[PDB]
Amino acid sequence: PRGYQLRLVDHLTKSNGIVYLPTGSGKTFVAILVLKRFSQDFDKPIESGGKRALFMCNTVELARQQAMAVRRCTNFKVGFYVGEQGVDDWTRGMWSDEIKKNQVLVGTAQVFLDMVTQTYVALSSLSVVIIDECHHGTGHHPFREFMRLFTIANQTKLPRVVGLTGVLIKGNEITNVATKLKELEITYRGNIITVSDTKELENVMLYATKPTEVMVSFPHQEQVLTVTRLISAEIEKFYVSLDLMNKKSFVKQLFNDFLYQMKEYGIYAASIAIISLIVEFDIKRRQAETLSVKLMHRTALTLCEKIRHLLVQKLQDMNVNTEEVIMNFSTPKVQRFLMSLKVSFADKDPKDICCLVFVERRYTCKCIYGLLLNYIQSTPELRNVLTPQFMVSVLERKWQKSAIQQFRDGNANLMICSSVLEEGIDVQACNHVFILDPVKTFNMYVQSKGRARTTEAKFVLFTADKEREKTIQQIYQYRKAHNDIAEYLKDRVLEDIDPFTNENGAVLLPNNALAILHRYCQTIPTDAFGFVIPWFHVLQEDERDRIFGVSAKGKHVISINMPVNCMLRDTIYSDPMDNVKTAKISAAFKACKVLYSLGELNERFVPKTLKERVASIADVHFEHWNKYGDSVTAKDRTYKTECPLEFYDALPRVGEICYAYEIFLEPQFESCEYTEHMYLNLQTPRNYAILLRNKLPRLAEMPLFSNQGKLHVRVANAPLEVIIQNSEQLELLHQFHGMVFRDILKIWHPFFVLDRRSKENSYLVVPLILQKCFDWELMTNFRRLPQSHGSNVQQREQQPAPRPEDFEGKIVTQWYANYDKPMLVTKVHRELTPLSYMEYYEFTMSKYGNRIGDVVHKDKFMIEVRDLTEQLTFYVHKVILIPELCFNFNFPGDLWLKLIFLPSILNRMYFLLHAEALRKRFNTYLNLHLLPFNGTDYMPRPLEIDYSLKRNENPWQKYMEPVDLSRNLLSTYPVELDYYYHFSVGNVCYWAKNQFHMPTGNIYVKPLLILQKTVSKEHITPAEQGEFLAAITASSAADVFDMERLEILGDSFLKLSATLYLASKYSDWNEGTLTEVKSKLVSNRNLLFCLIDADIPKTLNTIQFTPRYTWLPPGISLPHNVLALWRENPEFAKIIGPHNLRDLALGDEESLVKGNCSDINYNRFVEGCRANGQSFYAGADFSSEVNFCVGLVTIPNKVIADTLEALLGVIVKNYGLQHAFKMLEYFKICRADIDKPLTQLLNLELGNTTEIDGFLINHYYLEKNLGYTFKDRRYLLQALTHPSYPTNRITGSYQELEFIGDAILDFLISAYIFENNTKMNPGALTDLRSALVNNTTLACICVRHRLHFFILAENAKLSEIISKFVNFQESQGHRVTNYVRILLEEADVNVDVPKALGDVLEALIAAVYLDCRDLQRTWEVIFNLFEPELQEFTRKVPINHIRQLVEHKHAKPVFSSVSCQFTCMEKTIKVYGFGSNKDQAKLSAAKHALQQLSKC
Amino acid sequence: DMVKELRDYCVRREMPLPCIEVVQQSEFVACCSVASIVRYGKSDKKKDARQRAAIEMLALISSNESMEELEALRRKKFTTYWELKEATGMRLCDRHNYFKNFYPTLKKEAIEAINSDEYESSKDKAMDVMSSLKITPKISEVESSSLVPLLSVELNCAFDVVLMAKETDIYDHIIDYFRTML
Repeated sequence: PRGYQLRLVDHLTKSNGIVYLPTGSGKTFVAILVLKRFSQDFDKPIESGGKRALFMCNTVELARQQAMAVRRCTNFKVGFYVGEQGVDDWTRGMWSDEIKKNQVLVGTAQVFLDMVTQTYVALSSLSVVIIDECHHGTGHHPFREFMRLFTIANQTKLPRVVGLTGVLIKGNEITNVATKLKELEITYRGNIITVSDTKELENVMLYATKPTEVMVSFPHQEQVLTVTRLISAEIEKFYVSLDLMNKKSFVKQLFNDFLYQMKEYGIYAASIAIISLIVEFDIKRRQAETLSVKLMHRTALTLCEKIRHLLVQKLQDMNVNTEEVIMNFSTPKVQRFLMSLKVSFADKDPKDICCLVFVERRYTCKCIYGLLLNYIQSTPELRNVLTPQFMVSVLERKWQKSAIQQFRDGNANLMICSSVLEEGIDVQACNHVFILDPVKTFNMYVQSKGRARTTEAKFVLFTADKEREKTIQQIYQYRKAHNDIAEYLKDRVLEDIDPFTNENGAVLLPNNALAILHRYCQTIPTDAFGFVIPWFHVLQEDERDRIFGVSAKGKHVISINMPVNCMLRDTIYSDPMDNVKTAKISAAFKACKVLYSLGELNERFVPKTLKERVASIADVHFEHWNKYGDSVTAKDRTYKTECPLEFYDALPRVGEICYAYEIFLEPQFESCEYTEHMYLNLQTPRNYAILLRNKLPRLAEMPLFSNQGKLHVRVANAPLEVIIQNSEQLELLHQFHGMVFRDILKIWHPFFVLDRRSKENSYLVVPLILQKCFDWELMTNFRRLPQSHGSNVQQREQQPAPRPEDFEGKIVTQWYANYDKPMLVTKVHRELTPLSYMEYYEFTMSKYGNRIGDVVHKDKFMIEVRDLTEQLTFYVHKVILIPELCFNFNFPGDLWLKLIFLPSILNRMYFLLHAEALRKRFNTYLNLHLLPFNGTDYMPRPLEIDYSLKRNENPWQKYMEPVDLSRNLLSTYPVELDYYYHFSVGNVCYWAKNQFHMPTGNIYVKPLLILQKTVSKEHITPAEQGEFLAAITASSAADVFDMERLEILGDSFLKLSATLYLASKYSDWNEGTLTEVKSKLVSNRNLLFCLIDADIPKTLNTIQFTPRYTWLPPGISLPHNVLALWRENPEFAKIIGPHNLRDLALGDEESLVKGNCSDINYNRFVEGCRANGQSFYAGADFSSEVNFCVGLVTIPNKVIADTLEALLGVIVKNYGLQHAFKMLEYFKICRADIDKPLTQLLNLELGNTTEIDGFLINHYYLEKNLGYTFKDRRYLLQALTHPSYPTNRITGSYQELEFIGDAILDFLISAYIFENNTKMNPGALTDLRSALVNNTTLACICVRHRLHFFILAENAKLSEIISKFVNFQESQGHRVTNYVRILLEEADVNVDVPKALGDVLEALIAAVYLDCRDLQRTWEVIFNLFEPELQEFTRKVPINHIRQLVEHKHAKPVFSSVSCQFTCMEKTIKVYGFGSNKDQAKLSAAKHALQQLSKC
Repeated sequence: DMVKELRDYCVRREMPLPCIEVVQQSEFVACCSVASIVRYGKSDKKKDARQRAAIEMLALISSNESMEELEALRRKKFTTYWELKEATGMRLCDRHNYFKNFYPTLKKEAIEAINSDEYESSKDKAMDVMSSLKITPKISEVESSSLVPLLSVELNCAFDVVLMAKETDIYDHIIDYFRTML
């Protein structure tokens, strides 16, 4: 049901009004909504149909409060004409110019009495006059004189008068309520309107049950005490002395108040009042400059202290907080109250009892709180059942807010409240309402008796014996008044069709039609604030006549206006019927019928769930899911691997041509002592070559690394063409291949055998010598590297003397105490000899006691050797010795060094050839396969390394708040009294400017290149080979690049394209249905299935390069017999494992000439496989170890989706958006309509002047702040319309445009960040992107650019939650501080950040694009809006809250697997974390904890 | 030695006793709440942080011994934490006992003098009362309507007692205040 506020606003729109709202302070929201319902002409000039509004108030201070309120809550220009501004003596000229600038003229009744009385501003010019505190306007009053102005002016052109009042009749005038109320109605030309007494609003005047009532008596003091007179005389002496002065009045008032407190509330209570006066006088003495003024405040204090000394001394006759000291020294009034409190509150249930005591003044409250606390504490009967508090300078307000809440929460049982002259006490229904000081006003009587709300509750009133009769009389007069106001206000309060059966045969009934409409309204996407419901409206005679003939002349018709979130937008007019009921029932039936026809209700007449809507489009868009066996309507995978096409069937034959692409390794370092062995050798012209039957494309230039330095590898583009003329030359090539991987770099496992069948990876590696040719002698001699046999001393004698040339560059190993460590003879040290001492014959002999014999040669050269690295992986960034002992393989040094780098060039090339294949395919599809930079003339660029990758509200906090001196008077240490002064002065911690003004200061365009490549085909650049290799390289591979950076642009673009496609294809849907289908069209599963169908997952670089344990070398495979068995039997394949494979131990013929394994070995193998299962380590997944053997990989379901996104990214970056769109139909993500091409998605239709302009009142300022001027302002209107807006039937909500907007923003921001933040890692880029498109970063900008003044809504909650946020941010500096990020949002289920503020910014971005239809102009707005936050966030990226919690130095996150435990000042505190999804839930829990940690 | 200095300004200025407590493990935050005013100083060591916080508490409490010598003569104030060790400060309510909280001996002379009526009791009765209580009067004129010129007498005490009255009766009000307070 609609809240009282909205119903009041409807009634006021229909007719004149006097809104009597006793409680709830909702007058302001109603004033603001009425002002907005009559603001369709606040833009036109008065010369031709312009109209302006007035907000007349009784007092200038009240007028300031109402002008500030209007500016904060509205987009209307507000003038503040108050008499003190010399607003008098204004010529018609001036009152003409000021009605031209301002629209809602807020002022005092005198200023406007003169304005309207003189012919300055006619009543015709006004659309709405709002009169605040309308009770005051009786008899002779500016309000009443204004309404007589109305009774003389031309009729049919008079404003809508809306008076507002909280007190219906002025105080003590209670004689003839009925006549006064009738007169007030006649004055404001319209009936009073008030709400009933229900749960939502407690009406004081219309409550029925009356509490039990008591009147208590107390006699006059028998003797006035002496200290009362003496203290009184001393204050008289002071008054005479200070009269002779030079402020003075205030010092006097405080002393006169003290006197009142002393006489009426007693000697004891004075002892608590004098402490109060001392505090006040000291604070003030400090707050001075003139010495003489300070002198007055010092002499007063000296008197106050004499008083405390005196008043206390009297009590001392009997700490003096004892019961028997408060009892004996107290005016009989307080003695009665203290006893009455004690005897009544003897139920002793602290939670049960609740007592309100009302007192006359503010200082009284202070003193009586004190007396009550010290009596209760000292009284055994009341202590522990009664806890007191007092309700009556910025800091002062906060303390009272805590006190009011304490009573409402139930910590405090008693509340001492001062007089409520024109306001309602805002506390819950009490139980025993006591009134210590006599009632002086009707408003006091009604507001007080109001708090006692049950019959069980009591209303007790203390009066003296003498005044008893007169009070008994006034209470009867105040009871008769209540019963009269009540009846008058009782009158003025805010209070068969045949069925239809569908084809199925289900029956819709006209009774349920409203229930079904309400369920449909609960389905459409709504904010946390609440659901929206249809708006009914009975038609007046003129409308009924215009819409229908004599048919509805005597009959009633009601229209139903569905919410804009609902598909139905046209008003449905009901059947012309006899009753108001058959109007509403018929309207509902007609609406349900139209909704059913529009397919928004099931055949069973119940609104369609998200699941049912998804099921209809599941076959249309998600068909591929079926083959893989998982359907959309409710880990990792093992893929095969394929060598590139050039490496398949590449084994060179013996009658055909053979292409040898020589590999040229070029060091890119500086020669030193360290690297001289590296430079010269790598650049030697003895390079190896890849020999294969198939030709190779132009391959890029890869960066390899080494201990010494980086070096660049360049496979030569031209192939030397050679024909093998023999079958034994082929065997020479094959044996040399085998011996490199078997010996030079050990990559041999027992199972490995030479693969003489072409199959896969069948290319060879061949030595090349100076044109160039295959080295056939190196091949013969080194079929197998010889063993380091070593020798004996006698045997060493016959060896020929070593020759210098023999060991110039060759490779040697030391025979003494070592096994197969090869080392390079950098230079022969011919000059020095073995006999020479090292900087030596002995040195070696001693080092190897028996291992070395006496050297045969006393004089010979000594060889210098630098050992060779043992690592075969290269992607991530002077041992002179005796010659006789070392073993000399005759192998060239030139090749041995280069061949160590071979396994990592060969792997990189496999993946680079896969990359060129993808390049060619995509280019061919996008039909860019002929551009001269993409044709046969394509010359690729070197792989570049990504260096970024790691591999390479108040200011004071809680503890600084001063103690309330008022609530703790008798135990405040003098030190605090000083702290309070400085803290309050801050030493320790407008009408010429429009509300929509953007402050000119620093808080805290260059065109996107992708949007230039999109418009102009000249800017298009070649999709490179290194880019596709990065786009298939997973991060786990530990290479120099990855798919992570391209994946950010690819994900952003895939989300934009899916949004634009779904918004254009299905433009009758809600954000709810469109956002679910999108979040499921870009989901990992859909993308995984798409990539699997495109065959891309087999060609992926995802597994690390451990060249020895996880790599089968080219032309070397498992025994063919075993490989056939692995594939033939799925059952044995499972048991075939590492241990079994290593035991095979093939040798000689088995591992060389003959491929197939011997039958005996096969038997040994199979028995082994059975044994594991039948014995131990059975049912173990050895799949990781033995997968590398059969050519299978396990890739997660994440890497596949990331690869799809990265390929999309490559295409976007190099070719712009139109060529990229084509790619989405290649992967079959977006099915393409024949009528609408996919490429033209940008220009596809994603989708009276005077009426539209009415809603947009100051749109010039919106456009000036946004930076974009709207041509078609229907887009502006839809961007601003919240779903809770009943007057905008031209367009829809902001919810349709936000969908399109969050994609346009995400894509543009991501393109910008990619292009400009290339020194930031992909993780930091994901964090910066997620922190720039947040819903709290958008809400800050919306408030900063003052665009929230134009949001069209009428929700109470939203408007309060928006105002609390805007007032938070206005102090924060309009910057995205940490605090704003920690604030709860709508998603994290109490909301501090309203979601509407952010959706409206996204919608304005969407609207900018639809009007301009140019993503370049949409960027100039987005950049100017986000320029401050892009600069700051790039300087310091906002971390995930998880990171802030985990990285909290003092706190220790303890998430539950989501309750989080933390340490604040080392106190054990756990706050439960809630969230539908664990990943989102983790963040949400962090945020809650982070606020809690700040809470401390 | 900031802890000692803070403990001292607290005991000397008649402020309450400071209570320092470090609670966070990790590297130590000291919460000291001399008189419901709590300031936090955090540093690497348990003992080291305390020192920093004590400066912070001291700075705020100090911001708000020539004179003290005299007051020490008229009262039993300890004057050092250690002196307090030698063997719950004044609240705003109990400052009214300044002159009254004084050494039995000086007052007993003043009580006798104010009660005794044996001399030229003009300003010789008032001077006697104050002179026994080691009091110096800073007499000064009023600043307007000086008929029988008023005198503003200020006494040299923490209480900041200033008395104003007519020229003839300034001398009687001094006598009266003193009588009531003692």
